[PDB]
Amino acid sequence: SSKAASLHWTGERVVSVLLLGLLPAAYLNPCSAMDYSLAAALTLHGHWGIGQVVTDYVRGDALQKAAKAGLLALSAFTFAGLCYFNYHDVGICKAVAMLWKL
Amino acid sequence: PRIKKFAIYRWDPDKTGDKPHMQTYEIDLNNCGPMVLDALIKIKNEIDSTLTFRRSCREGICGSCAMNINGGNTLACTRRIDTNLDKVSKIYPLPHMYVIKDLVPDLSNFYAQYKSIEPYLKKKDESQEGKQQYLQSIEEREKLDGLYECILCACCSTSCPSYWWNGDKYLGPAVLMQAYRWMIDSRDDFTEERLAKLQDPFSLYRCHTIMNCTGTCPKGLNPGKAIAEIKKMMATYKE
Amino acid sequence: STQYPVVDHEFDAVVVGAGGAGLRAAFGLSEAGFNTACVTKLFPTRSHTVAAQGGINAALGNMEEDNWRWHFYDTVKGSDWLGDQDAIHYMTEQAPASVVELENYGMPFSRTEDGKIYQRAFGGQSLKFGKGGQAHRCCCVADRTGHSLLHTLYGRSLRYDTSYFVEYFALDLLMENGECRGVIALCIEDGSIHRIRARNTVVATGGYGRTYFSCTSAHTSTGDGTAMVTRAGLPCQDLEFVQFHPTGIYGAGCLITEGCRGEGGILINSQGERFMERYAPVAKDLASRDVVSRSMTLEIREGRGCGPEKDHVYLQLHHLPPEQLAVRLPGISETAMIFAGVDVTKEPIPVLPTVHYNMGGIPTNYKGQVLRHVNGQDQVVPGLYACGEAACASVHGANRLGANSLLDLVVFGRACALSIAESCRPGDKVPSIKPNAGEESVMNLDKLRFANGTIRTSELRLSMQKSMQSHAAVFRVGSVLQEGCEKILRLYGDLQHLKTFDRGMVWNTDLVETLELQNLMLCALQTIYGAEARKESRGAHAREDFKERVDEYDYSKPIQGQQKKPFQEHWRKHTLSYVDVKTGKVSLEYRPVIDKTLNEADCATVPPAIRSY
Amino acid sequence: TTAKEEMERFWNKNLGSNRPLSPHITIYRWSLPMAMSICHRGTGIALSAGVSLFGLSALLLPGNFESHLELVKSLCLGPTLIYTAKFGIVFPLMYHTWNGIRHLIWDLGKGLTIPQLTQSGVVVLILTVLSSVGLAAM
Ligand SMILES: *Cc1cc2c(cc1C)nc1c(=O)[nH]c(=O)nc-1n2C[C@H](O)[C@H](O)[C@H](O)COP(=O)(O)OP(=O)(O)OC[C@H]1O[C@@H](n2cnc3c(N)ncnc32)[C@H](O)[C@@H]1O
Ligand code: HEM
Ligand SMILES: O=C(Nc1ccccc1)c1ccccc1[N+](=O)[O-]
Ligand code: SF4
Ligand code: F3S
Ligand code: FES
Repeated sequence: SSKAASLHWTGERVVSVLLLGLLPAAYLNPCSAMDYSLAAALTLHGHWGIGQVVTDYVRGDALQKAAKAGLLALSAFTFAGLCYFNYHDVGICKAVAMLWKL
Repeated sequence: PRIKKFAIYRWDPDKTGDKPHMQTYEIDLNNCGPMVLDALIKIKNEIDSTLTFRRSCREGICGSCAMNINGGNTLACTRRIDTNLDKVSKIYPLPHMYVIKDLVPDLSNFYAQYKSIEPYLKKKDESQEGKQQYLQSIEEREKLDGLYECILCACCSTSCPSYWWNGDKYLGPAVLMQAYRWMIDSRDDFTEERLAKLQDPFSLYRCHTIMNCTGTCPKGLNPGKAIAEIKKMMATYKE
Repeated sequence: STQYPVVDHEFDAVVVGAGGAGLRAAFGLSEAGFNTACVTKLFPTRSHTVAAQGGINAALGNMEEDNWRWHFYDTVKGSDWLGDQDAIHYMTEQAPASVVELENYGMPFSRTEDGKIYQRAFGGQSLKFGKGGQAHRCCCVADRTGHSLLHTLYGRSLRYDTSYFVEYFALDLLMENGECRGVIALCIEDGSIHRIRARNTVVATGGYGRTYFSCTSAHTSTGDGTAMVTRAGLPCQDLEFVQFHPTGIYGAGCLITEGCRGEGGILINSQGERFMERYAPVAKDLASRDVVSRSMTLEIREGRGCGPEKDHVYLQLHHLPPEQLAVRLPGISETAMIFAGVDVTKEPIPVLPTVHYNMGGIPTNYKGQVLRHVNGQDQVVPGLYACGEAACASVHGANRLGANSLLDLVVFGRACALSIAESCRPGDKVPSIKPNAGEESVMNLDKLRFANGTIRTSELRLSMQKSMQSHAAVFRVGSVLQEGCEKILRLYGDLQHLKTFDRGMVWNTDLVETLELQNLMLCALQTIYGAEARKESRGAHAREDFKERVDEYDYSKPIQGQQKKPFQEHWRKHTLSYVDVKTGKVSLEYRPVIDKTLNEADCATVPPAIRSY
Repeated sequence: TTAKEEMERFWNKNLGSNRPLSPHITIYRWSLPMAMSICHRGTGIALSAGVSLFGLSALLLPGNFESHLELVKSLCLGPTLIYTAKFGIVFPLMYHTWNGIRHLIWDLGKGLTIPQLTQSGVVVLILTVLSSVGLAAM
């Protein structure tokens, strides 16, 4: 017997304490390596977060398959978009600092 | 001569496309008992006997008269009427349930969920049962306090929004707390396989700590905390 | 009649009732391999055993060393020698075995330091055949023993293929040539009528406290099985014996357990006197249920009341430690606050003797078999059984011993199962029913549904309840009882004069409460007539005209220097009551109590003696 | 009859009937915890949508971030407006963060009495207001 629903729940809490720890950490030292881990933690927690909203409200099977696929596509596009911003542009950290000094 | 107004939900399935509507009853409080059930019984006996509802012990022990009084899910024989005459008591059937007639909801699925957790002792060796009393320490007995008292009134599960949206697949606080009751009963041997029955996204994990359950429990119990205790056990147990 | 959908069901056994007794019988049968239906008008949990508080009696000897024969003696002495000592043997011997079975199912009994089931002192119980002080043998789950009993019993019953007909009102017994064939029953959910036929039928419908205006029992305790029996022409035993529990809330009549008095609790009157020392010296405020209530009632008559009317007494818990009140009695802690607004540790509780238990009921073996009285001798009704409060094996006789009812439920519920088990085998021919059988019940169902009369159900129920409360109270006299009899017989003639309003099929509570009223009347009518007929002061039945206890011998003075009174003259006998349903005539006859035990060498017969605690 | 069969017969019976569902959100007693869960969901959806809009438009729309700020400079840099725009972004974040910690405390099994929900429920609101007005000044 495999326990998959329990590990998924534990996974949700692990990324949460990270995302909690990372927001002051990113303020403390806003480096490049922080930008990527910040992008990865945001996108996962958001994917699992909306993942619940889907399983809570999306009724039946017809829309269930579509909504879990549409969320995945969005997430894949989101994480790739942030890495592109970190690699080719100023990065999340510097972007916030610029946006705030405005 | 003190008069109190009661706004009660009504429906008759034997009235050819009858619409669900509110009906008002006015009652003298001096010739009436303190509790809401005392009022419901009085209007049944004197005003309208078409008012159909569940009742038995009138003691807050059986859990028959569970309904939505003034917003919250409680027992009608336990919640005494607000003496403030300038207010009108609103009585409804238990939230998001199929109405059979008036204040009588369908609890068939509710009970069926309770069957699926197996609320009875399970020993690995049941060949020696019935002979001698199973030993349990005084401290192991205190762990069941707060859990066994549940009368299955279904006030908590009915107050859970997650149980509204997912009544089919989610078990709800009432049943879950009982599944936990048998988890921490030192006499039960099937503690691991009881947890493994919840290894799906719906049975346990639809709880989101909305805490409506504990808030509404007429017995003063804390199902939500017990649900949080299952979640901890589910991630910690090995094999 | 021809407008009703009828669905026939075929089973091996039928258990009418999902109480404690009903459940143990139900899954006990399924365990034996019988296809068993269980017909119940409530969900099994809602049944009135849930409300039980005190505990269950067993001589397991967990506090001090005990023996079951000492428990046997206390019950027969408690019964005022109207108890059938063959049934009391079987019950008290099974007592330890039946409680262990329940704990092994998963009943969360309170615990000792040793880790065993916590037993408590309870009213009427003694050590060493009434010589060695107070007995501690009341097994309990804190204050919610009946609640836990029923839940773990129900819990366990899900392990078998027992077909539960939940929220089905049983109307009458399917009877053919003096032999029970099943039950005809109304399905409340959709108004349909079902013929559930079975080779054996177990009746466990519990008591009928709703005959009186002041009772501890639920709204549903309306003695329905007892009525289905009397509608079949079969007798009902010892119905005049109604137990008045000493301690009950002044308001709605809710129970405050006898466990309060077994945990050091004291019963205090108007002046502040511990009056249960002026009446009972030896056992004191922990005496038999009928003796305490007798003292309580004959204290208010003196003018020693409490409230704004001066009509009740006090049970004081001001002195007991707060930690003991929380651990041992948390149930009455809340209900005293909820119903009376009373803090249990700072204030006393306003109590009153109120109707509690019906030791009378359907005549029964030690085997659970329903008995008919033919030729002045006892005869077993084929395929019909009764256990629990609805029954009368007269384990309790003239007065029930405290915490013995939950025991009765388990022991005889099990016995009913075993009687069938070692009688026939599952798959034996289920006797064929007539194509018309049960017309009368549906005929009754139809006219009560459309009853456009003149007397509303509510008013007739109240007229009966108040008349029962005024004429057959704790103390009763031939003058008042006679006016009561004429009053109840008058109200029976009003059953065609009744007005009903609800005319639907689905969940017609107006109809079933009226159906309950028919059943309640038949039970009340038999209770009142037998009470006026009985001319003695035995157990809970106390005639002020006849203050003495009338036995075959005068048992106060030495035996054998006397000529034995014939069965015609003495009153140490069971009251068998019949009622001609048409006119409400109560014709009644009598059968002798059983004195012989199941094995003299193992359990000596206890002959009548002087009885006062 | 099994537990699974009872559920099939519950749904077949009720859905193929004229029975109505009893009112739920229409009537139920509004409480602070229940409302504070909706807001945690509300903020969760909004923030993840905000994160996505940022990543997606950084992959589709032309121009770099430095240029994207410059066009949102020449539109009157109002102290009454720029503060408010910046406050309306930091506010949903702070609420979800503060109530997020409360969820993680709950998951550990602590603070689950009704007095402990109404106390910490206020604290989350107060810590949100102060940190949102505070970070709108850094
Ligand atoms: C009233 C009371 C009794 C009581 C007690 C406290 C109170 C308030 N505390 C007790 C205690 O602490 N220890 C003890 O030994 N006894 C105590 N009692 C007495 C005892 O609880 C009762 O005698 C006992 O509960 C009776 O149980 P039983 O199994 O015999 O029957 P029931 O519990 O009353 O349940 C009745 C069932 O029958 C079904 N029914 C009734 N009529 C019909 C018809 N019309 N058709 C179909 N079914 C019917 C009901 O559905 C119910 O399930
Ligand atoms: C760093 C502070 C944060 C913490 C500590 C945190 C933690 C949590 C927690 C504990 C939950 C509820 C899980 C449950 O139901 O038990 C949650 C929900 C959620 N969060 Fe966050 N989170 C934070 C910030 C964010 C951010 C910035 C986003 C945006 C990308 C986000 C997106 C979501 C989503 C979409 C949900 C689902 C809503 C729900 O199911 O109730 N969170 N978060
Ligand atoms: O529905 C939710 N809120 C809600 C409650 C009552 C009425 C409307 C919405 C809610 C909020 C947070 C987590 C999970 C849920 N849920 O049950 O899906
Ligand atoms: S936990 Fe409380 S609200 Fe829930 S079923 Fe039990 S008594 Fe009812
Ligand atoms: S009301 Fe519902 S969300 Fe969980 S703690 Fe509660 S069961
Ligand atoms: S009716 Fe028994 S709990 Fe309210």
